[PDB]
Amino acid sequence: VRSIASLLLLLFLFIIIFSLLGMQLFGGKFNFDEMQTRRSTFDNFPQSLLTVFQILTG
Amino acid sequence: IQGAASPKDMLILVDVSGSVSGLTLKLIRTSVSEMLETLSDDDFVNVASFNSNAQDVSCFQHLVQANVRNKKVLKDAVNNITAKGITDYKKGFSFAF
Amino acid sequence: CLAMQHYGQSCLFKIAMNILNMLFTGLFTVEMILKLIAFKPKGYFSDPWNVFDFLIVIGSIIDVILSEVNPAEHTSITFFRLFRVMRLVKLLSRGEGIRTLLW
Amino acid sequence: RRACISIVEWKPFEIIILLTIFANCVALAIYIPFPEDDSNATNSNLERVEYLFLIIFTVEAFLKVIAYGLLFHPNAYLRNGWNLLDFIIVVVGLFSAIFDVKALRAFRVLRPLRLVSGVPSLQVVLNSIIKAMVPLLHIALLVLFVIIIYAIIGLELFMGKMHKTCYNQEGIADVPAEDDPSPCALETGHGRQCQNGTVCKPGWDGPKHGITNFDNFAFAM
Ligand SMILES: CCCCCCCCCCCCCCCC
Ligand SMILES: CCCCCCCCCCCCCCCC
Ligand SMILES: CCCCCCCCCCCCCCCC
Ligand SMILES: CCCCCCCCCCCCCCCC
Ligand SMILES: *[C@@H]1O[C@H](CO)[C@@H](O)[C@H](O)[C@H]1NC(C)=O
Repeated sequence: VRSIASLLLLLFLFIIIFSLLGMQLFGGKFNFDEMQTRRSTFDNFPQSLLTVFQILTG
Repeated sequence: IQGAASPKDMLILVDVSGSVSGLTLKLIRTSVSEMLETLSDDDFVNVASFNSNAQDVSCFQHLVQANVRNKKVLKDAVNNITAKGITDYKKGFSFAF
Repeated sequence: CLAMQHYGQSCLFKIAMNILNMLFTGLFTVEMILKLIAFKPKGYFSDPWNVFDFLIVIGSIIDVILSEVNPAEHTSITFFRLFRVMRLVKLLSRGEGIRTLLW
Repeated sequence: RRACISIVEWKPFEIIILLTIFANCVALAIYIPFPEDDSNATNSNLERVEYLFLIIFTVEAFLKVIAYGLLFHPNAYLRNGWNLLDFIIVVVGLFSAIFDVKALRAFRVLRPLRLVSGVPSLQVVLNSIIKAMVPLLHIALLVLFVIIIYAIIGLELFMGKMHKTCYNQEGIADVPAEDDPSPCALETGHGRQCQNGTVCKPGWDGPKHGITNFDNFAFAM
């Protein structure tokens, strides 16, 4: 466990970084005239995490 | 409408701020149009908009009787609008009142 | 040169690419002829890689010869064109770690 | 005099510095990126909090450069810290002065990467992870070459053949007839054909937004 928590903490930190970067890049720029089916968006941090997680699993 | 309500003096404070850019702006414009569709000829209207400054989308600057014609100007102005700036309810409402 | 071409290409650009195509197939034919003079066909076919080179160059020249006619105008079979790119695989052989891993 | 600053590092303020890094990491999830220049109240106080973080980080950089010297400090994992301070200074100055000035705000998302460095208990696991990366480089080059070969082959074969889609034959309005534009090819070219009441003619109906076709070489890759 004490060794497991390190790896998972590192991965959690990486996801936070690549979500906080997406916020500053695509933050609220997913507003298109088309119907807003863009559920997997970068708007707010709690959902940037879900989008980054979705990308990771691909 | 002539029966369900007395005349009105509307003042639509369309919120053209950055937070509405996209689909929501289209909904706002369509809704404003479908609302001006519900004004008779004996009840006035105007369309302000606030983005830290309460401009007027039209050339009127006061209430304009919502004829069949002034409605056209207001609808065209609404259609030709774009989001920007920072939302500021206090200024917009002060201008409206 | 292969990767350069793109949609909406200019006729002059197409001509230049055809020129470079002929030039490169000529250089590789020089490769082949120099190798043959270096040692005879029996030794030339010793390793498949040179045998692999055999079909590419002939196919490329077949492509160029086929290009002499003009089915299209700068105003059909399209199989032998891929040998030029497939010749890139030779570059993968230079690396030894990758060679051993794949083998 | 330099010793007085240096002996401060003996006093464990690195704990408060890492708590400050964590505070800044928190102070970035709350920052909502409104679409077009909009900003609620919180976004208007996070600039002040960012100024505070700037000051504390630059004070720490000054202390750890004066106590450890100009030449030696870059020769360490601290390479990023000074880099972050430089870009954050430039960003704040340019933003106050006023263009790419705003977009440059993204360089602060590296500060969480300072957290892992601060806790050397994790640098070991980072080194473990990157250590296993080196063997893959052979697979990296193999996949790169496969990508290049197949992209070039795609350029040779599907050379922008996905730009013709089925259009309405009435002709009043010229919009992709099918709600899902599916590249069709007119007869004399093997492929599908329009339904009984539409015609497949050139244009750029193409694939989704014209982002996945084989036109260029970058598009192929
Ligand atoms: C109008 C003729 C266009 C040029 C075609 C000639 C073939 C050579 C390309 C031009 C020179 C650039 C350098 C070629 C590589 C040495
Ligand atoms: C339009 C003429 C008929 C089709 C011509 C292409 C046939 C071969 C396609 C596949 C070739 C690439 C093989 C994969 C790479 C080694
Ligand atoms: C005689 C020594 C052979 C050394 C290994 C060469 C491997 C070549 C094939 C690699 C797998 C296919 C990749 C490209 C497919 C289009
Ligand atoms: C490590 C514990 C503290 C983490 C939070 C520090 C920053 C909080 C200040 C900003 C909070 C919003 C206040 C804006 C005024 C309504
Ligand atoms: C829209 O309004 C703006 C106001 O700046 C004006 O410049 C422009 O000509 C108008 N365009 C249309 C489509 O009416």
